Amino acid sequence: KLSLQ
Amino acid sequence: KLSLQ
Amino acid sequence: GAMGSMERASLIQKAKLAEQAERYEDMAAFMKGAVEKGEELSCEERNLLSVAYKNVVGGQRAAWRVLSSIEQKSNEGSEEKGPEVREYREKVETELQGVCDTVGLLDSHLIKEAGDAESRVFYLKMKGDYYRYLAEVATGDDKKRIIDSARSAYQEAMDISKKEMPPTNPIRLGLALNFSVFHYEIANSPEEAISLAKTTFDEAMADLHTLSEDSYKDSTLIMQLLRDNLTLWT
Amino acid sequence: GAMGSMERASLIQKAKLAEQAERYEDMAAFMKGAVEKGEELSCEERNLLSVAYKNVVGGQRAAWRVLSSIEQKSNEGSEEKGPEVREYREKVETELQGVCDTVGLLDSHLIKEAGDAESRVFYLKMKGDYYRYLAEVATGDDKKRIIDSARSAYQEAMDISKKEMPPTNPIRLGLALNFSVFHYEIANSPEEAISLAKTTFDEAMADLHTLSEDSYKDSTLIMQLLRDNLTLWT
Ligand SMILES: [Ca+2]
Ligand SMILES: [Ca+2]
Ligand SMILES: [Mg+2]
Ligand SMILES: [Mg+2]
Ligand SMILES: [Mg+2]
Ligand SMILES: [Mg+2]
Repeated sequence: KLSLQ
Repeated sequence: KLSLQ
Repeated sequence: GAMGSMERASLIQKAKLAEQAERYEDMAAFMKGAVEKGEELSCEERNLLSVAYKNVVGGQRAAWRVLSSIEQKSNEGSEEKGPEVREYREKVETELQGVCDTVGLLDSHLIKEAGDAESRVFYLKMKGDYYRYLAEVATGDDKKRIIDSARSAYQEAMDISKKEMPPTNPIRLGLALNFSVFHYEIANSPEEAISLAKTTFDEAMADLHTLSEDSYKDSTLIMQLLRDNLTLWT
Repeated sequence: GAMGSMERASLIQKAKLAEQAERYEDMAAFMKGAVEKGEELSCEERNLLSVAYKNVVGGQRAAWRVLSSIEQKSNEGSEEKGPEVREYREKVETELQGVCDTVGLLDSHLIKEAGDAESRVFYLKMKGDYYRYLAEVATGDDKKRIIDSARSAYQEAMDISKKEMPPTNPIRLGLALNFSVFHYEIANSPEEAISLAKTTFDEAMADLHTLSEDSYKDSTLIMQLLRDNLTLWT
C-alpha cells in the first residue's frame, strides 16, 4: 500500500 | 455473471 | 493424496483459514483432502467445497475467455503471430478441464452416499455445473455427450428439489437459476431458460409468507438473481 | 527448467498473454524461462518480469498478513485451537520465501550483466524489494542480515540513480519511494523515511519544467505516491 504498486 | 455467484 | 496424513478436522479448519486469506487453490486442496477421508460432508462443509472449487474454476474460466477472445481475433486481415495464443489457451483449457474432472469427488463417492434432499440436490447441481463448465470449452465429438451429462444431472436435481423442498429453498432456487443459465448459454434454449426462471420466481414469491425474516432475506436474494437474468433476457 | 524447450520470443509473447488473462503465476514462470535463456532483458521485458513476480508475491504477502493476524489473536483469553493456524501460516511463509529466493535470477546473472543505469538501478531496486519481503516475515538469527542485504541493494541503486539519472526519472522516483518505505516499515527509521521522501519530491518538482507532457505525467504520478506517504507519516 505504501510501496510502488 | 448469470449463474449463482 | 498429499492430505492423507492430515486430520479431517485440521483440513476443515485450514480450508476456512484459506478462505479468509483468499487462497482458493489451497482451500480446494484442503477440501479435496477432507472429502477423501470418506465421511459424508455436513452442510457447512459442502459449502466450503463448493466455494473453493468455484473460485478456482472461476479464475480459469475468466482466463480461458480472455485467451479465446484473443485467439478468435487472430483468426480474422489479422497478422499471423504463430501458435502461441492457441498453445496457451490450450494450456489453460487443459488445466480447467483437470479441475472439473477432479470435482471425480462427486462420483467417488459423495453422490452415492447422499440421501437427504439438501445434500443430494447440492451435489447433483454441482455435477451439472462442472459438466456445464466442460461444455463451455468443448468443441469435439463428445460435446453433445458433455451437454447431456450436465442436463441429466440438473434434471435429477430438479426432480428431487420439486418433490422434497419448498419453492423458497435457497438450494432449490440456486439450482433453478443455474439450470436456466444452462438452457440459455449451453443448450440454445432461451425460451426454456426464461420459462424456468419465471416459474421459479413466481412460485417462490407465493411461498415467502411462510418464512422467517432471515429465511426471507436468503430466498429473496436468489430471487433477485432470477429477476436480473429475466430482465436481461426479455 | 520446464521452459527450456520454448523459444525466448514465445515466452515473452505468452507472458504478455498471461498478464491480459491475470494469470500471474504463469506470467512469472514464462519470464523466469525468458531470463534463463541467458540474454539481457529489454526495458519492456524487465517490466514484465517485475509485474509478474510483484503480483505473485503480493498475493502471498496479503495472505501471510491475514494468517499472521489470526495467529497473533490466537496467542492472547483466547481458546486454544491447535497447531493449524501456525502450520498454515508457515506453509504460506515458506512459499513466499521460495518466490523471493527465486527472484536468484538477479544473482544468476541479471545484475552482473547490467551496465546501463536504467537496467542496473531497476535490478538493484528489485533486489532490495525482495530482501525487504524476506525481512517482513523474518524472525530468526538472520533477520538483521536480511535487513542489511535490502539496505545495501537499495543504497547501491540510490548511488547510481543520483549520479546517472535526472531527479524526475520514474525508476529513480520509484526506488526512492520504496527505500523510504524500507526505512519506515523495516529499519525503524521514520525520520529517514520522511527526509528521503521529501527531498526526492522537492528535487523532482524542480526538474519537471524540463519534461514533455508524457514524461511529466509519468513523473508526477510517482511524486503523488511520495506525497501520499508523507501525508500519512506527518
Ligand atoms: Ca482421524
Ligand atoms: Ca532460440
Ligand atoms: Mg498428508
Ligand atoms: Mg448418507
Ligand atoms: Mg520446456
Ligand atoms: Mg550488459
